[PDB]
Amino acid sequence: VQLRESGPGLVKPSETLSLSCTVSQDSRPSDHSWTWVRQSPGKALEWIGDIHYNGATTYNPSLRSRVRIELDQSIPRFSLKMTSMTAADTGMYYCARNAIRIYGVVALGEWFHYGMDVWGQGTAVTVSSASTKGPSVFPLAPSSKGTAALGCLVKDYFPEPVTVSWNSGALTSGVHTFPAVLQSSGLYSLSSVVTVPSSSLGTQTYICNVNHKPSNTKVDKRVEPKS
Amino acid sequence: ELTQPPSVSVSPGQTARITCSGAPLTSRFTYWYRQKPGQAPVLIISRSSQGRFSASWSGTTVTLTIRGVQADDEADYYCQSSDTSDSYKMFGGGTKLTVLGQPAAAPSVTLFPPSSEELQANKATLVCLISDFYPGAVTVAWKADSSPVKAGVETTTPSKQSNNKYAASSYLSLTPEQWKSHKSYSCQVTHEGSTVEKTVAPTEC
Amino acid sequence: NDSITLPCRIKQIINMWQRIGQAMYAPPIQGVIRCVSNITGLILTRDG
Repeated sequence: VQLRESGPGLVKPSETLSLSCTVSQDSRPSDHSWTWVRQSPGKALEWIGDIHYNGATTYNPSLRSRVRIELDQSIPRFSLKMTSMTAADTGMYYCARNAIRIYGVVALGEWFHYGMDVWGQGTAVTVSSASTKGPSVFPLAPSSKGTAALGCLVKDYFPEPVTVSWNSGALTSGVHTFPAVLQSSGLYSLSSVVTVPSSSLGTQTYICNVNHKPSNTKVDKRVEPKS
Repeated sequence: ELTQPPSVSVSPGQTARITCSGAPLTSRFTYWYRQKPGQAPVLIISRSSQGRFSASWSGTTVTLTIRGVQADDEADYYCQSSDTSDSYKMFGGGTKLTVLGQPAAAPSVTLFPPSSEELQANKATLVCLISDFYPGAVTVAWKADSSPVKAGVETTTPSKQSNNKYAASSYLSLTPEQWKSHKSYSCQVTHEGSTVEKTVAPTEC
Repeated sequence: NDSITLPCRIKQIINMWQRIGQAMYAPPIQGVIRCVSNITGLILTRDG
């Protein structure tokens, strides 16, 4: 069972927002209430609504004038169409699923709201009018002399977030990616550190893989050593 | 909204309570979720029928029982419940469980000079990164040679790592003209009255 | 393919047959109950 998301990543003011949450690999999908939840940077979680397969779409009192949850059960996927997007709506957005467990009969109420046991990994929805920028990466070549360390600098990108891993996805054990700084200009910048030793530093060709999720500009830049 | 305490901490091994309270609890069940800073929240209390967690009902409230806490549980616990009309579901204010007396981890600092390419693209963004410290409180300064820097320094804030400690970054935005101009660049980071300084140059390597 | 249903209330005491003077209690029924039948007739009315 795997929830998967798809959407923009940056939103214009007074403009229309729409997000998708597809369902690959699932044996019991049409039985539940499919939901959406969001969160301001490091703040709390707020509930938008659910759509059961049957078209009974539940919602939230305030967003009554903004939203509508569609269902294209052909995949199946469920879609949210929201209007009047403002900078105050900036934050994390996770699709989810409120489970509905039953014993036999529906209309005689032998089911119950099981819970939002599944969610998405998250896609930021930062509302602005600035420009999205493909990242510019820069080698932080390693120390020459065993153990050493190194990293890679990613500068001038917008908006959040950039996520990476090294060696086509082969290093997530003793790894450190560091926060991004929306520079005074208005562009973020971060770096990512990998704990590489000193011995193989003569025959390899290590690559560093970057994903600026909102810009659709993935990079393979060889981080060549320190002459 | 549903009522939670802002924080209940406790010493390792003992029991910490985290309660929910509100208007639907006299007729509806109470669900629970735990989020580490920026992580996806972790469901713990489920609507079973008609291993270190438990939530206890009592009239207009439901009390969680975290018996024997650890550093892995230092996060935010949000309670959740359905409405009595069931027309909505809602969350609580977030209880930050803190594990008391966790060891005071010193800072670990890494300083890099600008790359071969960035100095050709007319930027010199020095990279001074900090890892594996506790608690969330670091004070950083910048020195050019032995003379501090005023304008060009931006920094982020402590973020919890994979090991329940915090990490952060620091950058200095200079031109390629101001990076070979001096003689050295030094990053200096205080932590609970303890610091370290790293020295690079445009002539060493 | 499927089925439909109607919600039914479980009543044990009753004063049927308009035998003015006698109501009574039907003892509990151990185990799950089921009962099938060919539906056959109907009683109804009309307006004016």
